Amino acid sequence: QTVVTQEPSLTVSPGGTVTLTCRSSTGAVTTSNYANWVQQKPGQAFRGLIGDTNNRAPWTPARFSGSLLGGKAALTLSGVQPEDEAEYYCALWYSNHFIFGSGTKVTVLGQPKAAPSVTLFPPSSEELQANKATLVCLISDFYPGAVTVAWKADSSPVKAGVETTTPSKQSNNKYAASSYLSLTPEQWKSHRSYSCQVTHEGSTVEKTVAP
Amino acid sequence: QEPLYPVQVSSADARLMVFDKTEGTWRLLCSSRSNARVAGLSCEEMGFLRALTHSELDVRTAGANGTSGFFCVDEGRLPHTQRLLEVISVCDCPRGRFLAAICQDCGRRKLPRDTSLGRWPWQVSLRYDGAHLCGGSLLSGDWVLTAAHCFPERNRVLSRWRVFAGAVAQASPHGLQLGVQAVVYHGGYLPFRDPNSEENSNDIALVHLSSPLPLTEYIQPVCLPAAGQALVDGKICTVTGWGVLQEARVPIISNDVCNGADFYGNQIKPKMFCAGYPGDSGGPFVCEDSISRTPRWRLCGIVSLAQKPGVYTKVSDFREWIFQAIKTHSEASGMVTQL
Amino acid sequence: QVQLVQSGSELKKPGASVKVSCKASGYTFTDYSMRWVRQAPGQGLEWMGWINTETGSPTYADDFKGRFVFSLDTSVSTAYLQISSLKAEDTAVYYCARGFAYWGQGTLVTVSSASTKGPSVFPLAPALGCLVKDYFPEPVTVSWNSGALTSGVHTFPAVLQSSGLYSLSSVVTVPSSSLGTQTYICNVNHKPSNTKVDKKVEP
Repeated sequence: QTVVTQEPSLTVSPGGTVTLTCRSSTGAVTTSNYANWVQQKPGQAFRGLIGDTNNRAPWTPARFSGSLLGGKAALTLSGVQPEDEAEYYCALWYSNHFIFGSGTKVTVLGQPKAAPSVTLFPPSSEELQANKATLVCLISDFYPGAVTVAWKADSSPVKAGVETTTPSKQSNNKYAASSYLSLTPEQWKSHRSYSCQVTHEGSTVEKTVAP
Repeated sequence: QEPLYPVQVSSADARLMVFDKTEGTWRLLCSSRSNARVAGLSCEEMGFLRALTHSELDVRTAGANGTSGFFCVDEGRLPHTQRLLEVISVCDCPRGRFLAAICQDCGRRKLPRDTSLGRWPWQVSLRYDGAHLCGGSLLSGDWVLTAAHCFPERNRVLSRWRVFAGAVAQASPHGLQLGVQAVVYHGGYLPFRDPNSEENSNDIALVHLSSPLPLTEYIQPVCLPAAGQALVDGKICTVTGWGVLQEARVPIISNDVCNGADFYGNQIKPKMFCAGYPGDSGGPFVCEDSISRTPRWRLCGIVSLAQKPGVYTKVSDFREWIFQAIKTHSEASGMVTQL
Repeated sequence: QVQLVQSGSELKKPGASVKVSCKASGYTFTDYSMRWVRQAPGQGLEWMGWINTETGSPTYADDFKGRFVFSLDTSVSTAYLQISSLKAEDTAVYYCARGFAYWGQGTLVTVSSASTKGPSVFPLAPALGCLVKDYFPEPVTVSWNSGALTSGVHTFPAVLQSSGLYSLSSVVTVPSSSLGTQTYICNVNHKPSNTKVDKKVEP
């Protein structure tokens, strides 16, 4: 039941400074949690940056600072480079084990913020004949490459039968995401509407389909 | 938990009392032709550095209340034993003569984070050309225990070393300053033999003062851990050092916990332990206990970019080294190696 | 040069066992421990425990007790991980790490009962695409109008489903003016089953 919470996505401009927080659900993050920070650059292996709250790894520079900010573990990246773009995971030690925060994508801002084109598809008559139903929600042309996807049955949420893909870069360096909602034809034809809610940089795009 | 140690020295007659773990019985040690060695061995077992004097007592007049029967010493196994419980058999002492011995008064505050005078009377400052460099803990008036790393080739001219005691502030003119005769460093401390070596292991040195320090309420020796005494995980001990002396209450951390949490995946080496992050080099790591029927502070660790558990020389693993170096290298002058 | 290299991807059926390897170099292997971390698809990271290398003793995270076993071979300086009686939920990228500083690239372990099977391709009628569902194993290649239509085309990574079968989608943003004059066909190639499916996507 211990959950370690990290900001899903953070933006920073080349030269700018950004701070990433790490929260413990049991309370205050302390030196006893020996907070570590791990970096995963695109396509590359994981690399520990910080351990035991503020101990810098041999490759992590001085502009990278790890501390405790208001009952949390924090990681500051100063004078940011486009190379600093990666996924950052904190690991808190709880007595006998580590717990990893879900991770933060830090995007170094190199192109204008792009809004995603959301197109939601109902099941096909071909597929509904095969007694199967899949809602296909396709999200494309967004920057930064971080997106939040939610489904609704009528107006009430559903998180079951939902599988989403992590944003992937397109041919134009923008991002694309896909969500699918598995249902029985019986569930499909049972409701009046079916929605796919997409949140990007605090902005939510929504599409709705009906049986 | 063993709240009471199996070897006891009496507060009234100074008689030695050894517990028979299997019989649950306290016994008196039977007197022999090698009383000096056993008196010395019994004090060492309890964490005292040595026996000051020993005596011969008789049951007929001396009483035997609080004990039942006797333990006899194996005088053949005694010369090279590291323990008293291994050389003792249950025996009948016909003469009824038992052993009593006075041990060196050890690890107590003589009361009549900034610290006040007298809290840690064993804490010393080791100065090279006037500057504080390393810390130490008095084991006696002319024996200080510290880290080997305190004496790199750079700081090896002993006539330039001084030991400051009986003062919390470094500028205090009340505190005593004495020179150094010999520095007995562990021959097993490799960064000395190899200057590219990873190790903190065997980082222990014995500083022998040219003249004994007067024992006052401000100057007193610290106890060594008892023979077989465990280092309890979660037990909160104190770490002292430096211009006024500071203290930090820090918990003992499991080997497993530090080894499971280390960022570089570094395992704590043998003869070493870790303690919670709140640290003056060679400085003390002392814990209090009542296993000797009186509260005594014992030196458990030596201080050997991070907010991580500190790594310390585990002093219980060097007990014999300390007892041997003093027996052997008392008459030595200069740097000395002890394997 | 501290290096950690892990063995290749594993494809196992439920009930089987798997020995994942981690070779260490650039340091004295016995002076530093090894830990295991798991990442199941699109999910968080899990510390599975560590192995003491001067004693060889393993510590396991609560979730990993029983099936998993950390083992060693010092002569060749490698750390192991064996998972016996593989289950559907063992599907993950398992990593080795010497602290959190140094990691291996990961080893993917796919646990699936499924046999080789080609996909069922569904149209996504108009933007238009096609749903390439229920195929085993990876991969599937999708082309539109036999590679003639490439502009605005985007194929999404495959999702492994609770059925032990993969599914993906391909999309193409086209002008409105074309729908009803222009033919849109998606060609799905699943070399592992030796199958090609052409599905015309008309509104």
